[PDB]
Amino acid sequence: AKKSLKVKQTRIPKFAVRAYTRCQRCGRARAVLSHFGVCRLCFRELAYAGAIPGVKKASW
Amino acid sequence: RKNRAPKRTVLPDPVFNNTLVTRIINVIMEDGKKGLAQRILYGAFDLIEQRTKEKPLTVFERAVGNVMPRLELRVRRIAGSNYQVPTEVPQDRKIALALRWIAMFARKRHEKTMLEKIANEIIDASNNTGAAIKKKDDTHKMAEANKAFAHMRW
Amino acid sequence: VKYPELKIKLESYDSTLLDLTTKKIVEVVKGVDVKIKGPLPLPTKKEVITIIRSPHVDKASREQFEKNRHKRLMILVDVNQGAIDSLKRIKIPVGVTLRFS
Amino acid sequence: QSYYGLGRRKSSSAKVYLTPTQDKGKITVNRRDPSEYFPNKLVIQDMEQPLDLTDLKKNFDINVVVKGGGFTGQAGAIRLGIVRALLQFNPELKKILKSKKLTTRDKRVKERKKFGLYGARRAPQFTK
Amino acid sequence: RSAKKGAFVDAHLLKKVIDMNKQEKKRPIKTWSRRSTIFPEFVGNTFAVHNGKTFINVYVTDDMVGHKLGEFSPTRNFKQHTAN
Amino acid sequence: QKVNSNGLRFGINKNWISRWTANSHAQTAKWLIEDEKIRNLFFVNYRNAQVSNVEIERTQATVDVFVYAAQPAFLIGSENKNIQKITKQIKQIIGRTTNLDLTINEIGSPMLSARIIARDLANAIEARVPLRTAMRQSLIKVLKAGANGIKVLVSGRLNGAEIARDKMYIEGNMPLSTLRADIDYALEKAQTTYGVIGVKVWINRGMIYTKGLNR
Amino acid sequence: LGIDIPNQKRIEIALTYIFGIGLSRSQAILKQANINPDKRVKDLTEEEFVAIRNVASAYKIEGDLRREIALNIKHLSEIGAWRGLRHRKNLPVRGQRTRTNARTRKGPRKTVANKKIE
RNA sequence: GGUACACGAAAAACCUUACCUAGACUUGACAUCCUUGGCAAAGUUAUGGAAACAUAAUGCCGAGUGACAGGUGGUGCAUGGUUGUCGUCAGCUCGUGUCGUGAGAUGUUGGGUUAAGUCCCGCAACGAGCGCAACCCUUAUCGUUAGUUACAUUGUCUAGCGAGACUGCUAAUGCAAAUUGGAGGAAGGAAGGGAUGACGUCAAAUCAUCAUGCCCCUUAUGUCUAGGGCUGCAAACGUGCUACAAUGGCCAAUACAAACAGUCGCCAGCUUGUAAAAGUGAGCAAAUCUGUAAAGUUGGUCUCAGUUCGGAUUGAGGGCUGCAAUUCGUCCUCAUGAAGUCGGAAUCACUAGUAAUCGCGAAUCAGCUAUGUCGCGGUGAAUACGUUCUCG
Repeated sequence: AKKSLKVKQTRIPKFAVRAYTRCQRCGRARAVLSHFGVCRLCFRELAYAGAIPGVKKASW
Repeated sequence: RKNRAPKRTVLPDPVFNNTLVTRIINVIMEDGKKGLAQRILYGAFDLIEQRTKEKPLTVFERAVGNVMPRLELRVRRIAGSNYQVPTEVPQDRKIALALRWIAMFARKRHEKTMLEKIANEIIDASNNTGAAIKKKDDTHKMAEANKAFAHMRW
Repeated sequence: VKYPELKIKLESYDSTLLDLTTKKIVEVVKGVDVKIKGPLPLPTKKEVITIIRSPHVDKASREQFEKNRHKRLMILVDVNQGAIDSLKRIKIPVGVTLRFS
Repeated sequence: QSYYGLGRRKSSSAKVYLTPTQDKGKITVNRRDPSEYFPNKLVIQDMEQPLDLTDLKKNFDINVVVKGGGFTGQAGAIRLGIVRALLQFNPELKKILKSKKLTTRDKRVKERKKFGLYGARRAPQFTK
Repeated sequence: RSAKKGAFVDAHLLKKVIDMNKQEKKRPIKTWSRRSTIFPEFVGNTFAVHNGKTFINVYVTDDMVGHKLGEFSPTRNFKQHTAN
Repeated sequence: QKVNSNGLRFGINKNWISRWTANSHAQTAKWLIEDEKIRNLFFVNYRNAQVSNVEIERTQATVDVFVYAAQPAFLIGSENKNIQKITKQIKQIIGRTTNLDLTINEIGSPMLSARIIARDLANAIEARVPLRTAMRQSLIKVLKAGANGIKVLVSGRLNGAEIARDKMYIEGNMPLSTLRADIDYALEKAQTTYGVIGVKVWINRGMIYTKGLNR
Repeated sequence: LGIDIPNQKRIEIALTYIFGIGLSRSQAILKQANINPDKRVKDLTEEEFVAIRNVASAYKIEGDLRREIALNIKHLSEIGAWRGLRHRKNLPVRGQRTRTNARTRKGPRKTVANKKIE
């Protein structure tokens, strides 16, 4: 049932009261932060490759 | 199979210029911060000297020397009963146990500010009023009862 | 003289790229523009993020990642336009940005 | 006459100034009261003790400013800075300066916290 | 009533309550969105309010005129406090 | 359990495949969602040229694309038609008014990027070439270019339900823990009539040393 | 109020647990009618205590606030509503868990057999 | 059970929401192609309605045709990817060839020597590779760099580089690894930390990061809107989170900020509401403007107590964003002062910044009884005989 979330992204949320953050490919609506707009699993796995600008394995 | 690892402590406190006072401050340290404990122990020593009129440092060191422990245990069972092997414990743990016993028995009163009761407990432990001296006496007596279990190797 | 005081903030997400950009700009604006200070830096705002590893279980199973940042500053009391004229010949690597504050 | 060293402790930095004088020691930092700006510590009197094993404590008025940390943080920072300024006077007393952990910065900061570890090393308990 | 509004205009439920009051107070209608906060003049009605299965004729209680119709409608059915 | 130190290798020991700076924390998500489509389309559409990597920079809806390929001749094509198609496709995919400039550069030992290696290995697996001989073909593809030691794995399904039968190649110095190692790891999800198969390659661009900082 | 003339300690403590006056309002009452939180006082002069009770009844009267709170609970419970059904079950209405939380409402360690159905 | 207990989910009045009910959408709510064009798809207030939806007006371009369109529904023994157990272990794998009649062994093992297959030495052995260290950042002394809005009693400060520390030297003592002492250096014995999980391992978990062969429904597992439930509840366990209190409660003067956080967020500053906050009004896209640093210091009280601990629960009054705060958001002002006065097995973190403790900022956001969680900062202990019971 991903098309519900997809069209809800396309269909205008009548107000800001409809709070949900998603990605155009990611189906989950949780922890898809506005800083990168992608799933936590997606983000961590692609960050093992180090492709996001300024994202490296943290060492303080 | 951990080998011997050295113990660590901190620098003395100018009220006595001894490490025992600072270690008591460390043990009684609430809010995780040593300023309150330092104030508590300073007032404790003031109330020690104003009671019975005796110098706080010798009283405190006599307390920690008469609470002095001399043992640690290694448990082992034969078939359904567990007994003890008395083992020589490093002096660091000995002084640590003495100071921790002093600290714990110092605050076991609920009548006034903690200052008077910690001073009174330090006085009692120095004057051998049984709060932790009995523990040393019992350890010395049971050192003639657990060495029997230490002798045979089951 | 073009601007009474130009505040150029060099903001980047690596120390090496920011230093390279700083040296490049401070060496190319000299000779066509005067009265520019050297590599004056700013305290940074590097951050750390932590993102889980397992799909559903063990929220504690996470990997930590660094969002590094490094900043330099120039306060140009005297500015010449030619300073930017050559800036397109040694074009800045995209790891660093220049903010005109 | 005016010496200027550096001192750090626990994310705390200090800028120090000493000058050979004949004062009583001038125990004050940030040029304000030590009663409340300095909380109850052991450094509040151990600040100018490193002056004893060096240029006399009657010299080197303590003129220090602080930045960052906590009441013992900038305290250690300023103590290290004052002894660093002392180093500029007589390095040949360093035999009893580096040994007392004066010229030595403890290389110590609060351990970074980790996910799962809401403190530094503490973790959830396992009571039944 | 949002703990911050004693007399506020809802602008989308006042019409229905006014029209119902325009006879005597004729209560039953089909309005059950929880976006409609009651206020002064919203005194006495029955709405076909939703629980999750059916729209029972829930009476908007006159005891308080600020707490919304969602409160007044029983929209829960627990285990009826069983030991299971 | 199975991790390669490549996120820390890319970014503080090397660069990123898509690097760009910004001052806002909102358009970053939009840019990162938009550029991945361009990267994937350029990868899938051009495999005859074996496009090694594409660098994307995005600043204020300004998108610039750079391309590095193992066989850049197919990018241009005969009578320079494919180059025009690529230019127009990239110009249109980034926006009607978005600027675009591109240059063609090559890399030493061109077939050293794990992306094209895994893609061609999957193609060989599903291109009448048996699994052992496809493994050998991938090994030659990395080796004959001029690259260092090779790690090749193919996990998933053999058109069955067994998980205790497979083959895997390790040849040479591939430290999974050395940050300064210049290792490229890529995976391909190949759709077979019985499931999805993961073809993974770890290829050494060269045992790099004394170069541990970003360039 | 007007009962329980203070003894054995200061007045800021006595009125903390009488309806309509708590710790903060006891402190306010003490600061208002010159109750003098001195070294130690148990019973002040009896010329201000009449005014003390008068200004304590100025704050919502103990007997009055008892009825106010009881009637408010009843009215929020007598209605046919969700808050009423949460009231009659002795479970929190602010919105809380009643699985293992909501205690002193579910009793102190009132462990029962949690039957599991598969 | 280890190997699910503030998990996915880093926030529920509509969504988040994945469920249900109702109203609606129908080659379709999503869509493609198809024909073909050029000004409208968008959009508004009505209006019946809960809006869905039909609706009238309106402001480079979009549409009917049928193939089909979308799948978070599982099948994790179909799997990819993903991490975790042992365990970041103390070892591991592979070739050459030799030794066995084949299973197999060898080296790779063993004596010295480490966190390590760390190395030496000896041995059918020879080496190649993996795991711990290794570049990386993080860390400290000095020298040095540019210079404001820094410092200024200045190249301090910030962020940039280098030196420096590698048992380095000396004495022991071991052919070796590597240990001890003194001093230099700030930091000496893998100078503090980690990054990466060796062979496997649980067909562990993941069909749901995305999917995915399989089936599963398509004018209906597809879709809009409205609502409710995930925070129900006889209750249990786990974790944090308030406590069971004079280091604590109240009153009064009272310091140091930081990974640092911040553009409609930080909001300087002014006024008022004893309060949530309101009104006024900069600046700050941040070394600039905030973000107070707090605990801690100073003195006084409460002088011992279901308790000046604990506002549990509960309610009166407003406050907040939010269309709307009710189930399913919350804050204070105020009030009840329950239970609990250290808790049965069963336990936990720990080798110095550790336990312990206190503040601050942040993603989430319309909102938060996220108290979480993340991160930082501050203050600041013991123990560690030894694996003896012990498990790995």
